[PDB]
Amino acid sequence: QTTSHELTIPNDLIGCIIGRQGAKINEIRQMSGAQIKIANPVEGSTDRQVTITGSAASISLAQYLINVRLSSE
DNA sequence: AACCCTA
Ligand SMILES: Nc1ccnc(=O)[nH]1
Repeated sequence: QTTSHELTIPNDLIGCIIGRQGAKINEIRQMSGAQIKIANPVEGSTDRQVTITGSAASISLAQYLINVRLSSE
């Protein structure tokens, strides 16, 4: 199985997901095995597009890990 | 109050 899930995260919350030097998001990539793409900043947008791609288990785990981070902030 | 990776 290989599909993509799309979400949108406000600009002020994406730093918590990424972490300093991208350490947090890199960890989420490594643990989940999912391909994760956070869009470049868009000056006329309040949020960032995030795409999670991979197996059903990988996408689910990536989403779980993202929610853990969001639930702190 | 807001970490900037991968690609
Ligand atoms: N208020 C919100 C917090 C986290 N994620 C959202 O999409 N919205």
